[PDB]
Amino acid sequence: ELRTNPKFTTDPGALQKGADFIKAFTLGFDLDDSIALLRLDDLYIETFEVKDVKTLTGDHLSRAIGRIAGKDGKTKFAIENATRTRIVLADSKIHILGGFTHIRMARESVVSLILGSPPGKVYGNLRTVASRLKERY
RNA sequence: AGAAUUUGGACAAACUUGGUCAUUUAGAGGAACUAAAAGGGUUUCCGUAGGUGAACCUGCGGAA
Repeated sequence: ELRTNPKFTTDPGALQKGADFIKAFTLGFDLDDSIALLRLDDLYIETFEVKDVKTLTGDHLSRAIGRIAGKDGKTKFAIENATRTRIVLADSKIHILGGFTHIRMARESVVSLILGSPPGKVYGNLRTVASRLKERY
């Protein structure tokens, strides 16, 4: 429970930022990863399910979670580093933390992994988006 | 019962020898044909068995 103290609280948004902090820890993000929300003002969490992308069931759903994660989490590790985001893959529930354009690119990468795009095309696209994001022009 | 041994009649192994058939092979010539080679189950927890400072790790079964 969080409550605004009018005699002490001064920022009108503090309640929402504190609540958005608390949810990030709830969703599964590490604490130091959750502190970025309080510290920064342009970090957004993107949340969605595998079923939203495609109605997969049984082993088809399990393979989809595998394709997103990859062996030893390599594919998930690559997506977070290329897009400069933080991803929590809780079964079929995905939570992506980062900047707007950043999580927009991570979302496309995850969806392509769900829908079955070839691994090479995803990895190659991860190379390009990694560089293109950091460039001034 | 077998005889040693003898006369004569057939069966007949094996050997020498002149032929005639079939099969291999030796050199030496004659002549014909062909060939020839540089460059896809991660994260946080729960239960259990084992190890284990039951800290922690591994196997299995569950939840987000």
